Amino acid sequence: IARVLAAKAAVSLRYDALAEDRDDSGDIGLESRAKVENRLSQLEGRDLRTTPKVVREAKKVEMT
Amino acid sequence: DEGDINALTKILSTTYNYKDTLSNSKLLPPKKLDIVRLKDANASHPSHSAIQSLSFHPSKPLLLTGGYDKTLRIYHIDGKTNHLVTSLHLVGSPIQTCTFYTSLSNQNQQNIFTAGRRRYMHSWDLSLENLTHSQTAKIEKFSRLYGHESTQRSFENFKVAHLQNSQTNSVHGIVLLQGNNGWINILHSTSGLWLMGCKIEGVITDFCIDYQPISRGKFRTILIAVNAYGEVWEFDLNKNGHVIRRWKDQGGVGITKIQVGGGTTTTCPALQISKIKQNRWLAVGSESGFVNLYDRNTPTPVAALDQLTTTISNLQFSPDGQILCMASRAVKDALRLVHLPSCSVFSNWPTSGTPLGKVTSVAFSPSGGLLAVGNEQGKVRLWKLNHY
Amino acid sequence: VTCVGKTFQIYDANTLHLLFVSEKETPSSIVALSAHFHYVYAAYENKVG
Amino acid sequence: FNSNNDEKLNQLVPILLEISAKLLASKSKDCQIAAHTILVVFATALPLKKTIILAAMETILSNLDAKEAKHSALLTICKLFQTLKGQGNVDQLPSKIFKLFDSKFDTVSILTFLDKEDKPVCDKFITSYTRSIARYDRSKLNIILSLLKKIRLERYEVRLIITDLIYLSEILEDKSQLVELFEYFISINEDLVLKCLKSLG
Amino acid sequence: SRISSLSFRTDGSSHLSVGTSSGDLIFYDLDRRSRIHVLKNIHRESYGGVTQATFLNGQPIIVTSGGDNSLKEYVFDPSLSQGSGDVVVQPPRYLRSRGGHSQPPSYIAFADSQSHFMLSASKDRSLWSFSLRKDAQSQEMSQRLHKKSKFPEIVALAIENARIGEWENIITAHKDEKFARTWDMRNKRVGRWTFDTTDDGFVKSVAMSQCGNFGFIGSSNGSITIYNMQSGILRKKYKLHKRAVTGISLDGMNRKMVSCGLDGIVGFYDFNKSTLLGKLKLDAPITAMVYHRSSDLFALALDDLSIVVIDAVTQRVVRQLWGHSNRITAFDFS
Amino acid sequence: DSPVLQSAYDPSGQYLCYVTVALDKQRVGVQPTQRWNENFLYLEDSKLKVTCLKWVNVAIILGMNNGEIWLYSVLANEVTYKFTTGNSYEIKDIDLMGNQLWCIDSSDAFYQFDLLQFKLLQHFRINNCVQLNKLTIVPAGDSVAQLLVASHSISLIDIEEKKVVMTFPGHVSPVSTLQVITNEFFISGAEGDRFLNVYDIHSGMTKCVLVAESDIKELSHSGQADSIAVTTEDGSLEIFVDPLVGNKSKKSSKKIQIVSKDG
Amino acid sequence: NPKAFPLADAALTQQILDVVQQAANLRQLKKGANEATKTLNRGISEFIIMAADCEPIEILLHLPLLCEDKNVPYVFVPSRVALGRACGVSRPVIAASITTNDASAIKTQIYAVKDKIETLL
Amino acid sequence: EDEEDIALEFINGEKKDKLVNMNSFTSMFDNIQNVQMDTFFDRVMKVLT
RNA sequence: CGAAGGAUUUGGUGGAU
Repeated sequence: IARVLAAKAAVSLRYDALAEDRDDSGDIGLESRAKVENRLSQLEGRDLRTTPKVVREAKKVEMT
Repeated sequence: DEGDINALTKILSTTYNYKDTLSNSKLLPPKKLDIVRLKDANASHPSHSAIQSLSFHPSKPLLLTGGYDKTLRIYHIDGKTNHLVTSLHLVGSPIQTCTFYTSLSNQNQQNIFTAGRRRYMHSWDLSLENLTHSQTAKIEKFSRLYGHESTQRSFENFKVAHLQNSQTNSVHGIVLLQGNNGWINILHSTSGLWLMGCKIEGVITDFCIDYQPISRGKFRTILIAVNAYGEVWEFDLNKNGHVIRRWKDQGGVGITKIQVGGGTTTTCPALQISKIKQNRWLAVGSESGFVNLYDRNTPTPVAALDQLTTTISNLQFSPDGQILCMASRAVKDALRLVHLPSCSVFSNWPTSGTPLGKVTSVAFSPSGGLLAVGNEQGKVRLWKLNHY
Repeated sequence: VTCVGKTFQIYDANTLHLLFVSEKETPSSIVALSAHFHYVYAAYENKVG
Repeated sequence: FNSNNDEKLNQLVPILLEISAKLLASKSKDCQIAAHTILVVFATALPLKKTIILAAMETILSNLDAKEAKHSALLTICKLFQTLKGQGNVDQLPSKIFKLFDSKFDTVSILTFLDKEDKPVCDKFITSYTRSIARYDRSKLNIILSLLKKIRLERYEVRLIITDLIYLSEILEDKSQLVELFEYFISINEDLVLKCLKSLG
Repeated sequence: SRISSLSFRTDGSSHLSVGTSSGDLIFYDLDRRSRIHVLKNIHRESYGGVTQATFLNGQPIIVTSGGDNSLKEYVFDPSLSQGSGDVVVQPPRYLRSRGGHSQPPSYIAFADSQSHFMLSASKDRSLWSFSLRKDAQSQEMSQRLHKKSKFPEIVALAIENARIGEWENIITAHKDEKFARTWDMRNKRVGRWTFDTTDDGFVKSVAMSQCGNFGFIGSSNGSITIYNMQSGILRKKYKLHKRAVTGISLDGMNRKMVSCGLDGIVGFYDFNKSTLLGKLKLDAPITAMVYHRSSDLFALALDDLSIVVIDAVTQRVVRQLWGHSNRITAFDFS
Repeated sequence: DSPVLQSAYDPSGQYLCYVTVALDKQRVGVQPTQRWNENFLYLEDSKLKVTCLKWVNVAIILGMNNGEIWLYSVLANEVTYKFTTGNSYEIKDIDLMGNQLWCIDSSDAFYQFDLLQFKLLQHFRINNCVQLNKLTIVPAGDSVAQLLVASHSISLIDIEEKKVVMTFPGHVSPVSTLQVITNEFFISGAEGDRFLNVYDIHSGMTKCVLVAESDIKELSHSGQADSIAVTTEDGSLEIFVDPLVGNKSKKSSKKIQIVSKDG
Repeated sequence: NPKAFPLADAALTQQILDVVQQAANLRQLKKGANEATKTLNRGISEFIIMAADCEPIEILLHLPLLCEDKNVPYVFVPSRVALGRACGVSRPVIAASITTNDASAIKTQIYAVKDKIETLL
Repeated sequence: EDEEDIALEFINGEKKDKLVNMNSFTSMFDNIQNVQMDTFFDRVMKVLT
């Protein structure tokens, strides 16, 4: 997230620093924030440990 | 125990099949392709070089092959035997491209044009019994450009189209060539006279032909030419080849090929004037492997196909314009089929086990849904699409 | 009990292991088979064995 | 997740569609809206027989009471018809389905449905509904003229509507609204009208 | 659909099994008025689909049979849900089965000297191994290929056991096929070698040496190609016959080789030295060969409705048999 | 393999009808033997195939895998009428005597048709007939009283009795030809078999076993047992001269080949 | 896009995108605004290529300030998608830098385009 | 006019639709809390469209 | 090399031991 957040910070910062007619709204920052949150959500949703699956033993059946 | 709301529950109980039958549907499935391999076309009489060009006869069940072997081998594709009808060795004339031609007015007129890295073109008249019964072949050499030799260095890249001379309403064939500096030279198919020439800025990379019907028995032939940068010119060949439209391929760079599909074209030729139809698709290849697809109905591409990672060497639509086959000669097995208008690549075919080799030629039969793919080893492999 | 042409074979359902076979081949192909405890009724042509 | 696996999707048909039937039956509007979401997604994922689609319409419209369910339902009906890609894709609705639809959706309602600019693609359903009107309702021939103006229909769909309207003139008495429908087709794409006349009469 | 069988579950669950002539078996839950599961193509439709399907009394096992010479058993495992077990029904699971050829066998051979097994090929494009003991065991050879639909029906077959478990020990010839496929008894699977005629002809004969190191293939064009079983590499090629080679045999000593063809000549070769010891012409075309290695006598079924016995040592006809009124399909030595 | 899927001369032997595949669609063409016609009937469906081809005295009866029989007029180049059996099983064989028309399905069901009336007269199945790939109707007078049918063995069936009359031990492989050379002598051949068995209809004993050099594809008989020409699978033609006169097994007397000048 | 200046013409854009393709094959190309920023700091950049259609354009306007200080030519091309494909990647690229290498096999072509960009400025 | 012309006309008439892939609705869980049913269905339709 | 993919691991049954 630090790598992603730093990249989006530069985009927002460069918009602020080099603007002739920037509106004092932060719209670029807000849209950049949503991208980092989306990156965080999918990244956090990841499960490093493999999920165990439903074991289905074909148990031996003998007639009665 | 012993409209209604419970309708949905009942219909599920009746049947255990829930996928609609594809036999009734006239539109092929988006993601699943029913394709079956047949016998190779070149098996009966193998070729001694790469299959540079492939062409099905517009009506008869014949397949024409060519290459640097300098032989025009014609096979009778039946799908089970594929015996060779005839062969014609052209001494010192490598074949970079060959094609059948049938006059749009005089259906009895059949003809084969072949060309290579030479300053001449060969025409082979197959009319009447020349194809099979005749002991000898009626061959003519086109070698005269009528003062325009400087523009043209080789006849190797050419295509054949139909031009309707509007003021007389007569319709005849034209042979289109690629020049040294954006030059497209247009010749009369039979007489060989130089009719007109079209010029574009930059190096000409590829061109294609589109037909626009006007009225009953009237149609206009448009020449579409593209530059390596991606700028596209559209010339009206019925008005001395004057530019009528200019546009650019969005995001285009290093363009390699251009093609149209969905109507009449070299792969889906017409048999009469009323069969002329306008093409609704346009695809632009590139060295990077991108294929921008445009809807002919600055333009914005409908899709940017990117499955292939090498230069596009063949772009071809199915006769009905529902499949786009894009292939590359750079690497082995570089061939994909794209479903239109979904623009989704078919997944089941080709597989790792599908034998394609260095794909260097592709052809769709006018009818029957057969696909022929030639490779650098000289083998033409034949597949059938069960939907057609 | 399964019919095999002119003879019938008895398998143990627990293991599908062959247990018994008909001693002799019937003169005609068997058409119907009925099994009741230790006795199996085989029908062929106009005779029931 | 099962989109690629067509066989697994087929095994999912009995279960989830059954659940949709139960959810539609529940008087709660939220349950009906949930059933609509499942049906629209499943239709896109896997094509189904028109009979399944038509049966789905009967269940959706049978218990359609809430206004919010009505809005979601109408969008659902149109999307299911879009998924249909066989012969009879734009054939007229059955008599029972046609009567059920108009009762739960007055013609003025669909005109409002067509009025909004952001309407989803609904040409196949409107083509089906338009042919349903002509077969069963003669007074409604005028509302057809408004419907065609509001929504553009595909070329073959227009041909099918023209094909039926030709039969209407031969059977049904000539009407100002009926000829006006023809004159509307005279104004737009005159040649295709002749082809329908040439093929039919 | 057409119903061919019906049966009810007596294990305490209200289940009805419906068999159809299409080869389907459907299970319904009478209490819930729903379909539990459908078993597809358990039995062939061409042979009547599901002729009979019976739930065993008081057990979750169902036995199915058909006209394809197959008997199968399926078990309904206990529901894996602690509650609402009736809703969560495990699909039926394949348990065990017995079977055989669906069409009359085309070729047969005894697998081993003990006479405990036999190899069988049928027009249904399958090779089967049948036990001759009470166990009645039957196993189909796996056709899964090695890497380095069913195959066409087998027209010829040869087998040896000198090198069983070391490498391939069976050679089979297929109809309208220009190569012969190898198999392995020990693995009970198709082999890893394919032997080609190398003369654009169909394989008409296959033979093996007693040592198990050489495989012989006779083509329809008259060429005899000799391969090595261990490596599947062509070693020698004899070209004497001009018509099809209908029989190849080699003696137990691997010295004298005999071949016969439709041209009617019987060729004698020296396998070690690769020389033509002699050539014998018969009145009629030769259809088959059987070689008796202990006595060095081989019999030939001639087109004139006779069996000609020839001794390889002196290359002369010793016995000629007459009496058959039509073509001799097959014959063997005691 | 040969491109020509099926072929049949007309009774006069002057016109040959052959069916071949163009791309995926079978086309039926007719040529004059004694001496080019560019016109072929085209089957519009890839699935449709011609299983049987029989001349009629200028029409040809074409059996199809669809389960229906087409009557084709060569001059008009259009299917004049189609005889449809109730079932959908492919027609295995067809034979004709005047107005009589008998076919057999893959379901082993016989059918009877009248060309003049265009009607399905009767359909029946005879037990002990587990397959039926060949049907031949005996030239007995002007009416059909019995039929020769063969799948692997050969059977004689009486139409009125609707039961078998006699059984001949046939070839191991499916029977490919069942032509009746003369009265009480009919020849039989099988797929991939070099042997032709001549059986006696009344007695049932194999009179002779003619042998060809290779597998037999087609069979033609001349006059009344005068001469028999069989086309071998290797591409040669063998002629048997007076095969109905050692004695058990006979070999062809004359062999005919075609070779180009080059070789 | 008034801020994008100088914007190369159609004839010059093709030449620039031609050199970019060759540099990509020879591993002489640094893709992205951030790497292009680094190359200016290390003084290993022949010149910088930027895409005029980038929205917001500001994310690459810092490069002209660095380029002018370091005396490195820079130029704008009309399309970032075209720049991306020329670079040899599946994603759009807004900026790129041609790394300096006096032993390169395409050295003459880089200097020819560099001179044309200098004239343009 | 001919039937194949009508068939090709029907083929041309048909238009593309956005297919549903594996990763199309995964983000729904992220914004599944405190969301009205109608809005959820509208978002589903928007993704489908 | 190559007709509607390839590698590794693993549960159960059937047959010998």
